[PDB]
This record gives sequence, structure tokens and C-alpha cells, in this order.
Amino acid sequence: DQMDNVNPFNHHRNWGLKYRSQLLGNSRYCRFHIQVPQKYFAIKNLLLLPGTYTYEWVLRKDPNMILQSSLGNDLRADGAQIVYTEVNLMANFMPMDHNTSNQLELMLRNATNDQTFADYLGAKNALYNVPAGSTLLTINIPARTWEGMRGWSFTRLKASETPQLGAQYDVGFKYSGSIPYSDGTFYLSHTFRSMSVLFDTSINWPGNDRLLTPNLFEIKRPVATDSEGFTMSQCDMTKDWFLVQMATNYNYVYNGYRFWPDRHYFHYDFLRNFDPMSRQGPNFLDTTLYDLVSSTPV
Amino acid sequence: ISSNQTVNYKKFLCDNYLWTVPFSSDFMYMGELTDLGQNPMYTNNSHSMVINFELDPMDENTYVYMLYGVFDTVRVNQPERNVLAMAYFRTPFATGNAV
Amino acid sequence: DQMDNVNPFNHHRNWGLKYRSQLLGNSRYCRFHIQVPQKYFAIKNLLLLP
Amino acid sequence: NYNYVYNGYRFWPDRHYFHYDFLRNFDPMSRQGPNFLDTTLYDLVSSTPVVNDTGSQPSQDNVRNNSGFIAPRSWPVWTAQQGEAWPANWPYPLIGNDAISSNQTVNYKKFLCDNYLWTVPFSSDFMYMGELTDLGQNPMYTNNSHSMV
Amino acid sequence: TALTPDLTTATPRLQYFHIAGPGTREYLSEDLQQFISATGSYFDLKNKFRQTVVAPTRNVTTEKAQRLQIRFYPIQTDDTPNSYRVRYSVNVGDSWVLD
Amino acid sequence: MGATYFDIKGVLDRGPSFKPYGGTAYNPLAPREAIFNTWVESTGPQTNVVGQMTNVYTNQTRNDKTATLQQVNSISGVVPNVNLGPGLSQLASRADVDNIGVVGRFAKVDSAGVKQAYGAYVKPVKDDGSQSLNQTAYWLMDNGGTNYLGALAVEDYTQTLSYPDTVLVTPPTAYQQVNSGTMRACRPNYIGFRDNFINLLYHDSGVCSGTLNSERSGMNVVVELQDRNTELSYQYMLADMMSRHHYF
Amino acid sequence: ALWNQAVDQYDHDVRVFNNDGYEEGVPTYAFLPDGHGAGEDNGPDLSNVKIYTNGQQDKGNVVAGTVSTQLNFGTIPSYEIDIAAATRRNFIMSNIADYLPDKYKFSIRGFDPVTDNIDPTTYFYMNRRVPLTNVVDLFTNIGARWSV
Amino acid sequence: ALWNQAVDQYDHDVRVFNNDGYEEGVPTYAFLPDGHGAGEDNGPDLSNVKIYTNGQQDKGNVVAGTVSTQLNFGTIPSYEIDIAAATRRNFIMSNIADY
Repeated sequence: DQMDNVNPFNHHRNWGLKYRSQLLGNSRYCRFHIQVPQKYFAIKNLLLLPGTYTYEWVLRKDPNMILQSSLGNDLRADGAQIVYTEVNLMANFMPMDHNTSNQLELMLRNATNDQTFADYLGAKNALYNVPAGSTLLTINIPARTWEGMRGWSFTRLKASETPQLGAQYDVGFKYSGSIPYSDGTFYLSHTFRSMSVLFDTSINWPGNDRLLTPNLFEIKRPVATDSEGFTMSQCDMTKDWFLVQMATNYNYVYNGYRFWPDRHYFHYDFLRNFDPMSRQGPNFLDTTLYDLVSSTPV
Repeated sequence: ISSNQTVNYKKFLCDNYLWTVPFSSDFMYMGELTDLGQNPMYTNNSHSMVINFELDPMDENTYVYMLYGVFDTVRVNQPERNVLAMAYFRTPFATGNAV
Repeated sequence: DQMDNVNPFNHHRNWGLKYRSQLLGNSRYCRFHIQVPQKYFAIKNLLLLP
Repeated sequence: NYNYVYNGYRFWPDRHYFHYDFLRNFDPMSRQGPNFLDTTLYDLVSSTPVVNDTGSQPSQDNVRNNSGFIAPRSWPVWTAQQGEAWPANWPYPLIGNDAISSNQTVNYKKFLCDNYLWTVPFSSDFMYMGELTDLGQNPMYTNNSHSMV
Repeated sequence: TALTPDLTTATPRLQYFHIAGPGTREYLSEDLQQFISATGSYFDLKNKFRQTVVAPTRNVTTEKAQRLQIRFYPIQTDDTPNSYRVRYSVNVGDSWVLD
Repeated sequence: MGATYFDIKGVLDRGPSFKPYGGTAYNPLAPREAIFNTWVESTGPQTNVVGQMTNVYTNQTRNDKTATLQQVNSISGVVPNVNLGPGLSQLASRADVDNIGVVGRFAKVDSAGVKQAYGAYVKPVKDDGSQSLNQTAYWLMDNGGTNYLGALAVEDYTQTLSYPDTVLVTPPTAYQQVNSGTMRACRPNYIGFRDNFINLLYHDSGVCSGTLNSERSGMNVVVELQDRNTELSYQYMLADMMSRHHYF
Repeated sequence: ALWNQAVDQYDHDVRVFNNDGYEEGVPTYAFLPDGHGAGEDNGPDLSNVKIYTNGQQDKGNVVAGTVSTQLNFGTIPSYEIDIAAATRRNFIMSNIADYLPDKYKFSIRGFDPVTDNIDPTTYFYMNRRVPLTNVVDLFTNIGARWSV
Repeated sequence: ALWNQAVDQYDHDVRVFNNDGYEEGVPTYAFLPDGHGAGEDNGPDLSNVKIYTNGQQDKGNVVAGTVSTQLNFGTIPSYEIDIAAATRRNFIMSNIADY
């Protein structure tokens, strides 16, 4: 229990970090060299035609950005140091015949066929720092047009374990661990309760007595068993919420409750990463029923 | 024996994933953008919105990072050798800028 | 040899039984709740009308 | 191999990677100076065989060293556990607070490969388009013979 | 911005940015098409033109509040020492359908 | 642009906390016991009203202590005063410096504070392990009043003890003496990067927003926002087309 | 099993040595067992004494009933063993070490008929030539992936 | 976990006993710990003696300062335990035996 809430990933047996932390060396010092690509949503698949095109990008240095740690502590406090000897831009061309070539551009340079690139995540990013005790979190959005809107994908995340993007750096981040806001090492997500959606303050979405509680999809029932009724799965999940991460998900639900073959279940999955727990009274209950109960520290 | 029998502390777990409601009717996936998005009562006169939450006591300062999804699309128009331009568009939220 | 013939499954390391024997509790006593389906060969896929 | 290359540098799904594969059996290594460099930079460097490892190979220093708790001193014997619980001098620390190949550690970069072969492709683009090659089909290999080395 | 036009980022929009209209074959250069397939056996390009999905926004789902799920309460229980019979009753909404 | 990577190549110390192994560095066996130094167990004088003129008479304010706990080792022949010879050639083969017959070398007092064994490093000084400032001392307790011939031969000298990757808990005392603060088995840490070099290149930082762009019309056509999570996308799009559980 | 299909393969961890070194937590000891009613061996004897005396205020007195018991001026015997590496050492010391080329090993002084008619391709020598302990143990490039 | 789907299965190695026996390398012993400043228990005492005497050429002499120290005429205590099988024995002796 006294562990649910910390970044596991930032563990020592993270076999990956145990891995990537070697193609360099077991000496705090590595005369390295590497080939890092880009991923900017709008070019990764671009295929430019004949005639030069200027180019400029930038590397970062903050050791609590470009460097991971098992224990996860800024390597600046212990000034880790990186220094780019030299860098270039390699490029592998395609020995495309010439007539042929003269053809693709002849074509690629068409209006009809203007390429385009859409981003996988597909969404905006907003950041509402909650207090540090607060329980509800009111996000009154303003007015505007919501045409095209897919929906809401959302998970909580530490404060210290997430940075505020913008300038070169941020003389405040002192952490070498992980950024689920950048790896999805989310672990602070099932700490959610309710989630009310209000359009125009008068109408609710979805409303239409859809959930056995439609004024807010429910995600769980208070500690002391109260909603054992709308619990479900043998976990705190409500027979309501299970049917969402099970709807917008594997299109399995309105007539079958099976584990859509993991073939549709790799990482950011809902089923496999879905873990259901259960445990009895570790003091054998408080001082009430159990006639001779007690507490004992260290 | 918790008087009669043991009490039960029922909890569940979830990591490496997110949460996602689907702006839709049936809850399932039929299209990239939603029959909900396509919708004229979201096409017609604008609106407004407020989503509230009820987090579980959080030790230190923490955030949320909310994910609103829309096509962050684009295009690429190569006209004449050496010479370019990247169109640009996303919606909802087409680079919301207003004084 | 003196083992070929007994129900292995009914073993202790049957990781499944080691598993299913917990979504309940390590206390011989569980204030449970569950969702059990049916499987009767002739309905599991039936879709009844109005 | 995986006809992946002229416009994408990803691990073609292992579905095309069973045994005699190039990617999975492809192993990339890396290691620093195991004598902390030769006698040049590192101001106080050295070599130590067996009849001198400061205690068996587990000459492990900054701890109970090793000596006497395992085999004894005598060269390669590996039998009884005789010895003197005395501190060692090797393996110099190459991290912690101590350690530094003048400025920082030297780098011995090697890679690995097993269960596979090597294969150039008698071709133009390097990728696989046909069983026999546009190169084979070729008349300058069809025409007057040749030779090779 | 409480300010928005009853038609911002419409049709021509979902149009230009391959967010709608025709899939890549219904819009790609007829000859562009050939080669695309005529060399894809070794030159990946099967993306650089996305064929936006889309969904039907008519006669599928309901408008009037219905019931995605219903919890039925028994009518004729009847416990014993080794059995547990349970008489439930279930209706199928006129214009409602179950599996 | 699928064929265009930024070819890094440079230097970088991991700092001082890169512990690429598990717990203990050096010795991992032998317990949290010690090596064999100089036994100096004694409280010592005090600072109270004692040695005066006629005020109060003082007894004895002395209690020297220079013993040395240790353990014999190797075996040799006789142990006279001329050290000892573990062999015999054309004459008395005086044992080597790094090792002299029976028993062995021992940590001296000059050693900045004493620590236990499971925490002990001292960098070498001869291609065969050996330091300097070596002093000997013979032993013989059974003084019956006949033979004064010893049996042991200790080689006490100071070493370069320390502990770059070893930290303990509560030492025997606070005073800096020959006790045993012995810091040990530090916590392991692997310093590296993130899958698919997340971070590395500034993305979504208008200020440090990249810049592809033509010359003929030189208008930059790449302009990130602070909502275009870039990292998270790619790492999302990868498990998808292939198990992110890959090791490219 | 039909087509005796069973490709040949080693143990990952062994070929390409992977050295986190090992890791231990609490020094776990073995302790003097002693059937049951015991637990500790080294321990003197002490008699049950009281003070309640008929004629004495501050002083003790011995009773009459028990004049022998087993106990100790310390605790109970033990001997640390950092399993963590022990097996490790018993791991390099048996998967690569003893699997090295006789060209970096060495025969032992005290063989009987080894090499007498045997060579380095015959069990005898093959499995009678000591390796070089000091060549690949626990603290060997540790923290770095470096298949010997 | 919903459909309590969790097929029943044993431990490979157990049903069909596979016996390489086990394998051990160096007899690893546990040794008398002794807080720290020690390591060895069984050991006599010896005083620091010298020879430099003012009037004697070949003979030793005792000093004045130390007359008690802990050491030994051997090494340091131990007890072999071939883990390799121990666990094994503690493996048959608990997966098939007792089953």
C-alpha cells in the first residue's frame, strides 16, 4: 500500500534501463557516439523532391532530461556532464533511375496528390496543476466550437515527475527518473474518482440514463464497502466504467464479455495492464469487533 | 475470524495506459472522428464546457495533463523544385488565438 | 513412476489455482461478490426480440 | 535482408526474424579499461596476473577485499579455503567517487553476431526483388565471360 | 472564446486535409497510383497520403434516452441447504433488442 | 525523411553516482567484520580537578594502548630476528616485502580511520601488489624465561583505504579514531537514456522550435506548439506496429 | 522428438556475460541448531537466586532446588554467507571459467594416468587441467556487459 | 479475472522429473562473523616481542605496552553447504515427494 503511488518504472530492475545503461559503459564516463532520429509528427514520412532545403534543429543538455537513472535523481546535483564532440546529418538516398525519377517529381509535384501527415496521438495538451490535498478538480472550459472532437484520454501525473515545456531549460527540475508524460509510464491513473462533463451548464453528456449513474461516469466505490452493488469485476470498478475502457476499446461489450485477443493488446492496453487486488484486516480490524485487536509500529 | 469472518479491503490496479471516454453515442469505435464531432449541435451555434474530477488524496503537488483529441493534421505542397510550404490545421482548437 | 497416475493439476504450483485463490483473500473467509455467466450450448449467442 | 533501409530504420517485425536472422542475433557491446588503461595517462596504472591477483580474481577491493575467505594465495589451485583476510588493490574503481581515465575512461567498442551468415547481394539496390538477380540476368554476365577475385 | 461561427472548419476543411472526402485511391493521381503499388514490393510509401476513415451519423443509434444496461432484481428466490433457485423475469423493449 | 538521423558522438562522465552493478562493488563475501590493524582500545585521560599543587592528590592518569588485533596466515620455517625465510637457496631466503612468511602484512595506525573488511580498497604500487612504509614486529606471549624466539612476523604499513561505493549506518562512535565507521555496499544506479532517445532534441518549444525550410522561398514550415506532445506520440506509435518490447 | 528436431542453443546470460555483479540485503546467518530445547551452545551456568531474607535488608540469598542451567553471555552462533555472489561465483566459476580453452588453463601436479596416453581432446586432461580462477571471477569488468 | 479464466497447470520440472542432478563449483562456506574488529574466534594471545637488546647479539626481548591480542594458529571457521543440491533435495523433497 505504502507503494502504490510511486513511479515503479523508476525501479532498479527496470530491465530496459538496466539495458540501455550499458551500450555506453559501466564507467561514469563514455566516449560515446550515436544515431538519434526525429519524430516530429509532420515529416517522419516526408519525401522531398530535387533542390536543396535549409535545415536547423537543437539538442538539449539538462541532465534531468537527456539522461535516465534507476534511482532517479538529478545528475546535476552531481553535475553529470555531456559534451557533443561533433554531429552531422547522415542520409541514405534511393538510387532511383532518372527517367523514372523525373517521373515521380513530375507527379509528386502535383496538386491533386499533396502528401499530408496526421499525428498518431491526435490531441491537445492542457495542464491543470491540482493542489496537494484537493479531491475534486473543477475544469470549467470556456465557450467555443468543438467540431471534430474525439474525446477525453486522461491520467494523473506527479508534479515533480513532470516538467513545464517552453524555454531551453527550467532551473527547478531536479529529477533523473521517468516522464510518463513522455513514455506513458503512467501508474498514477487509477487514483481517479468521478468525471463530470458539462456542455453549456444546462445539458449533460451523455445523460440519457446510460450509466447506472450518468451524472458522472463512476470509477470506484468509497473504501468502506458501500457500492458493493455497482462494484464489479472483483475490483472497485463500477459496472459502468468497466464498460468504456471496454467500449471505446475492443468494440467487444454489447454482446460478449471476453478478452479480445491480445493481438489487440500490446502496451498501452486496458486488459493486461488491468490488475484486480484483494486483502483482509492487517491489524485484524480496528478496535471494535475483533475482541482483542491492536496496532504495533516498529 | 473478523467477528463471523474477515473484513475485505477491495482495491484494483492499472499502469501503462490512460483513461478515455469517447465523444460518441454507442461508446465503440466506428470512425476516426466522431458522429459526435460531425454533429451540427457542435457544428451549429458554439457551446462551452466543464469537466470536473474527484481525485484520491495526493501527497505532494501533482498535475493532470488532459488529453483532448482532434486531428492535428497538415499537408505538404511541393510546387516547383526547391520551394515549399507546410499548410496547417487542427480542430477542434485550431490554434486558438484571441485578444 | 510412483506418480504418473495422480492428478498433477491438483498440485500446489498450479499457478492458476495459485492465482484464482486470491481474487478473494488469504483469509479463509471472503465477503465476496462476482459475475458468473452461463454457457448452456443453446443460448450463449441467442438474441431475443421485444 | 528486410528490404527496410532507403526510407525507414526500424526492426522489421521479427515475424521475418526467426533463427538465421541478422537483427536479434545482432549483439552490440561496450567496455572500459580493465587495467584502467596501459602505462601512459592514468598516473598509477598496472597489470596483475594470477600468481598476483590481489587475492583471487575476486580481488574485489573497497570491501572485505576477498583473500582468505575463498581459496588461499597459491597460484591456480581452486581447492581448500585457506588465506589471509587482507585488502586488495584490484579492480580499481571506475565509477564511484574514485575513477577516471585521465579526464575520463577509455572505450573498447566491440559488437557481436552468431547463428547467421554474411551476404552481399549481386544487385543494384541491395534489396530483394527477385530470386535470381537483375544482375544475373545481365548480359555483361550473359555476354563475354569474365573472371573474379 | 465565447465567439465562434456556426460553420468553422467545415467540409472544405475535412476536405483539404484528407480528413474526409475520398480515400487515397478516390483522389490520388491516377498514375501516381500505379507505381505506388508497382514498387511497394520494396519502397514504402503506403502512408504519405492518409485515407481518413469516417462514420455514419444517421439511423444507427438512438436519440431518446434508452437503457445500455439494466440490473434485474429477482421475483421468486428460494434458498435451501445445497441449492439456490432464482426466478428472474425479463422484458424486451418494444423497439428494444437483446443478445 | 525516413532516412535522416542526427549522428551524435561525444563525451560524458555519468557523474559520481553511476553504480552499474548491484550493491557492493569490491568484496561481496566475507561479512561486515574487519581486516587486521592496530588494537587501540582505551578510554584515555580526563579534564577534571586532579593534578594540583596541594589542592587534591592525583593517582595515575596513564593507560597507553597499542595492541593489534590480527590473524596469522602463510607458513614458513624458523622465525628469528632477521624476519623469516619461507624457503632456502644459497642462503636464508628472506621472504618478500608484500609477504613475509608466517602471518602477513597489516594495516598501520597512520591509516585515516579504521573500517571493517567488507569495506576496503587500497590502490596498488607494483605489478604484483605492494606499497611502501613497511614495518615489522615479532610476537611471543609465552615468556617462560628461557627462549625469546618469536613465531610471528607482522608487516604493518599504511594503505590508501577509502569507500567510493560503500556507505554504512551507525558507526561504533563519533570520534575519529581506529574504530570502524566502515561505510559499505552503496545503492546501485544505471545511468543512461530513454527508449527512442526521448527528450534529447527540443520538441514543442517554440523558442527552440526546429527549422527545415527551403532557400528559394525560405519560409520555415515547421512550428511546434506546447500541446504537440511529440515524445509520447512516437513511443505510442511504436508498441502499436510492433511490440514496444523490442531491443533495437 | 520424432525428427530429433532440437536446435542447439546455450544460456543467454553465459555467452555474453551480463554483470550487475549481484546484490545482497541482510547478512543472513546459519545458527547453532541444537535439537530443540537449546539454540545456543557457548553459555555458562547460573543458579536461581533471591534476596528475600529473614534478617537482611539489602543483600541476596541462594535457594535450594536448581543449581544448573544452560544459557550464555552473548546470543547464538552464526556465520555470514552472501549467497547473492556465492552462487554467482559458483556461476562464472562454472559456466565460462571451466569452459575455457586449455590454452588458458593448466594441468595439476598430482595426476595419475592423465596425458599418459591422453591429450587435450580426451576427457582425462580435457577434464583434469585446472583453469585460471583469477581470470574471470565476480569482480571482472563488473557493471559492464562483456562476454569474456 | 472477470470470467475467472485461469486454466489449471502444474510446474513443468515437477510432473516429468528432469534430473541433471545439480551442479556446484566452489565449496562456499559461512564464516564466524564476529561484529567487525574480529572475524576469527579460535585464537590464542601473543605479545609484541623484539630483539634489539643493549648487550645481546642473537636473542629476543619483550617490550612494555601490549600483553594481550586476538589472533589464531589457523584461519577462520566455516561449514560447507552444497546449495546446488540442498535446494534440489529441498525441491524433490517438497514437490513430488510430499505430493
